[PDB]
Amino acid sequence: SMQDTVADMLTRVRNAQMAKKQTVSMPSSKLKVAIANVLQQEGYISNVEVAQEETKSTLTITLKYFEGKPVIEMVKRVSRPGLRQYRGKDKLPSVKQGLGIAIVSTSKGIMTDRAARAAGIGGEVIAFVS
Amino acid sequence: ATTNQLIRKGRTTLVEKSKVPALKACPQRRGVCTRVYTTTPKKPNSAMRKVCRVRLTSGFEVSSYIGGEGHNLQEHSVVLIRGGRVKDLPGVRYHTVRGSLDCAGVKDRNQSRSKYGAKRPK
RNA sequence: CACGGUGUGGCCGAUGACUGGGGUGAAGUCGUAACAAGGUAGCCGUAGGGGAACCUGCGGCUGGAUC
RNA sequence: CAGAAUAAGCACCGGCUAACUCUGUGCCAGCAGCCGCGGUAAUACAGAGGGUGCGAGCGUUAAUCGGAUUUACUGGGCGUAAAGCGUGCGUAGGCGGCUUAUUAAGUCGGAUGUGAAAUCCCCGAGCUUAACUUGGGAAUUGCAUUCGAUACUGGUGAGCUAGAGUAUGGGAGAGGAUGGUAGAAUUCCAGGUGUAGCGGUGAAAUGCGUAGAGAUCUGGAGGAAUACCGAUGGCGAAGGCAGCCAUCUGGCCUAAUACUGACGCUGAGGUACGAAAGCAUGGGGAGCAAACAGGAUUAGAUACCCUGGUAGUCCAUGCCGUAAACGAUGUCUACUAGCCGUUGGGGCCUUUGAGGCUUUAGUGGCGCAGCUAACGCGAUAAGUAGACCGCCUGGGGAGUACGGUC
RNA sequence: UAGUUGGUGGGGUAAAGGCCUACCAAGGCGACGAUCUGUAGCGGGUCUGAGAGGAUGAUCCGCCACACUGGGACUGAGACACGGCCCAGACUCCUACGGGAGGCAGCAGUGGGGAAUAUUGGACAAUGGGGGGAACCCUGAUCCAGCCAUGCCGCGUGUGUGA
Ligand SMILES: NCCC[C@H](N)CC(=O)NCCC[C@H](N)CC(=O)NCCC[C@H](N)CC(=O)N[C@@H]1[C@H](O)[C@@H](OC(N)=O)[C@@H](CO)O[C@H]1NC1=N[C@@H]2C(=O)NC[C@@H](O)[C@H]2N1
Repeated sequence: SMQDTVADMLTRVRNAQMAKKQTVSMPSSKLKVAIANVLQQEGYISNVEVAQEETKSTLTITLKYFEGKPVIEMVKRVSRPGLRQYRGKDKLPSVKQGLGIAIVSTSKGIMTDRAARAAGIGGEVIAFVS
Repeated sequence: ATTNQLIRKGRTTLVEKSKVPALKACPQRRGVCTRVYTTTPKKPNSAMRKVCRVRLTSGFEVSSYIGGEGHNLQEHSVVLIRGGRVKDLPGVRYHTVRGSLDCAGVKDRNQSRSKYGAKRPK
C-alpha cells in the first residue's frame, strides 16, 4: 500500500519532468501544498493550484523547462517512514555547495536550509532539490 | 538490507586466520630438527630442495626450508625458524634462520650476507 | 560452614587396536561419462542395478541441435 | 694543549619500483611478496665492476589499521556472475489515507551545572638547536536540570471517504469433493470361415503356430485413459486441473445505488497445502514397465536395439515434504511514449446485424525514454520511488561431520 | 527462581535494605535474551582512518580486585590487614629427635620457561611519608648512578686546492 505520500509527490514530479509533461496532478494535502509553495518560491516550478470537487482535493503543479532540459534536475527524498532524519542547526546539509536547496520542516514551518540556518533552528530534512 | 533488518541483525565480520599458526604470534620459534631431507618442486619447477621437519616449542611439528647453498644441519640440531612460504613446495610455510643456534652461515658468500648470516670477510 | 569421603549421573580435554571418507602430488592401470545432435540431447528429484566413470524406470526443465 | 690525528656500514639494480654489464653454472646449483626466472650468450642463481636508496644504522620475521565500496550507517548486491524460502495464511514486530482541536514523548532552541589532571591542537616561554619541559587557551562532539517552539512523527478527542470491506442483479471457467454413465481402442476367453506362416530388426535371432497361429466375423470378461473440439485458450496461492450427467462446494469478473468508516500492507517464530518416485495396511491389475531372463551388437556390452517380464503405475486410509517445485525474476502501492493480436465483461455509434469506437480485468508480439557488464528488460520493468520480509560475501572440503528436531 | 518476590512483629548495622529470623500471601525475572556457557580488570587515553568506523588498554593518572591455595575473626578512627593473628591444605627448611621455622605479584638477585627485557649500586642533599617539644632517627617512595642502538632528537667520522 501507499505509505509515503510525500515520496509519491516527488516521484510524480520526477517522472513528469522526465516525460516532458506540462502539468502534473495528484491528491492534495497541506504538507504537499507547503512543499510545493517552497518549490515555487525558489523557482523550480511555475504555478501551484488546488481544486476541490467535494471532500476530494486535487493539487496541480505547472512544470518549468529552460533551454532543453527540465529545471528540476534532481529531487531526492531524504527522510522516509522507515528512517526519519533530524538535524541540528549546525549540521543542516548543503546541496551542491549551496547551488541546490534542502527542504526542512522546522517548528517555524517549512523552509530551505538557508532560511533555517538564518533563523538558527533545525528540523526534519524532507528532500534535496537541485 | 533494510534498516529494520540491520537493527534486528547487524553486519557480520569474518575472522582472518593466520598463515603461520605454529609461530603462535611470535617473531621466531626454536625447534629440534627431526628429519633433514630433500624434496622435489611442484611443476613447472624441478630441483632437489633442502627441507627439515622440526618439532617446535609451541607443540607443533612443521617443515622448514633451508636457504642458501651448503648447510651443516642434521638430526637433533637446534634451530630457529621464522615465517615465510616457499611457494612451489606444497606445505613448507616456514624458513630456518642461518647462523642462529646450530645452523651455520653460508660459505664463500659476499652479497646479502645479513641474510644467510655470513660475517664480514677479512 | 570451608576442606574431605561415599554412591550415581552430566559436560570438557587427552589417548586408543582397528576402520571410513577428503585434499594434494605424480600420471602408472581399465575404460570414454560430459563438451558438436559428443555419436543413446543434457540436467533436476526419486528408486533399482552395476569394476568404474555410470545405465534404466517415473515425473519435471531448456540452461537442447535439425525441422 | 697535541695532532687528521680516534671514528662506515647495510639492502637493492626483470615488472610492480630509483638503479646494468661481464664472468661461472646449465630445469643443476639456486632465487622467489605476486606474476615468475634457471633446460649454453641468464640485465632475475654466485662472484666482480659500476650504480641506486639509506646512513650509526640497514634488512628479515611477527602484529594492528589502511588501501578493501572485500559486511557497504556514511557506502554494495540477489534474471544469466554467490544470492527470492515451492506456495499461501497468519502471531510478535516494523510501517501506514485525509481534516481539525489538544498534548508536548520523539524533534529543535536558550540558560545553568558538570564533563579531574595529564594527553591531542594553537600562541608563547626555557633548554647552544631539536627531542624534551612548561604558561595560558582551544577542545572534551557527552550527560543532567530547567525554560521555551509546535511544522513533522507519536498520544488523546472529534470528523471524512479516494484504501479496505458488506448486501442486492448479471456472467465465464479442464477450480475442488462424491456418485453414476457413454463411445473408441488394447489384452484375454469362446465360437464360425479359413491355411501355412506370423512377429521383429539396419540385418537378424530369441518368441508364437499343423493338439490350427496370424487374418477375418460374432459374442463375452476386465482394467486404465478420455480422439475430434483444442487455441500465444481457460481456471487455480502454488503443486496442478480435460468425455457426458446429477449432488455438495470455493474463488473470480461486471453495473448502479445503498452501508461501515483506515477496519490496511508486510511478516521473525508458527501453521496449512504441496509433482513424481518411495513407505505402511487392504484391494485391483488391461496396457506400459525399474529389477531380472533370454536374443543380438561389440575387442569387451555390464548399455543403447529385440522377445518376455516383477515391483510400480490404479483404488481406500495414512506417511513422506523433496524437483531445472523456473519467469532461474518475494509481496503490496503509485507514476512513466506508442503500435498490433487474443479471452471474460461494461458503455457508445451505426443501422438491422454485422461491423466500428472506447473502458475494465487477464493473456501475447514489437518498441520511444530509462536501465544493464553485455545478453537483454521495457505499464505482465530488470524504469522512477516507498513499506516489510528472505537471502549473498572467492573456488573446493560441503548441504558434508558432530549435536539436535522430525 | 522458593529467602525466591512482597508484607507484618522482632533481631542486626555507623547507616537504608531478606542483611537475618518467625509467620502471611504467591509472587518476582525472561525473545527489549532470563538461566547456562566461553572470554575479559574498567576508564582518561594509544595506533590507524578523509570521516564514520576498526584495533588496543605497557610506561603516566583515576577506580576496582588480589597477596602460596581456601574458611574466619581480633585490635583499631579506619583492615577482614603484601613484609599481623586463628583454622584447614599442599610444599619447603633446621634438629642433639627433645623441639622448632616460612611465603619476593616490594627493591636487587637465583633457578626455570622463553625469540626476548638490566645492578645482589649511592644518598636521604631535594620533594614527600612515619615518630618526636626539639635535637634527630627511619624511608629499595623518591632523587640519582650502572647495563642495553630499544625508540626519538642532535653531532662527528674533516675543509679547500689538485688532470
Ligand atoms: N507480474 C508478471 C507476471 C510474469 C508472467 N507470469 C511470466 C512472464 O512474463 N515472465 C517474463 C519473461 C521471462 C522469460 N521467461 C525469460 C526468457 O524468455 N528466456 C530466458 C533467457 C534465456 C536466453 N537469455 C535467451 C534464449 O535462449 N531465448 C530463447 C530463444 O529466443 C529461442 O530459442 C532458441 N534456442 O533460439 C526461443 C524458442 O525456443 O526460446 C527462448 N527461450 C525461452 N523462451 C521461454 C519463455 O519466454 N519462458 C519460459 C522458458 O521456456 C523461456 N526460455
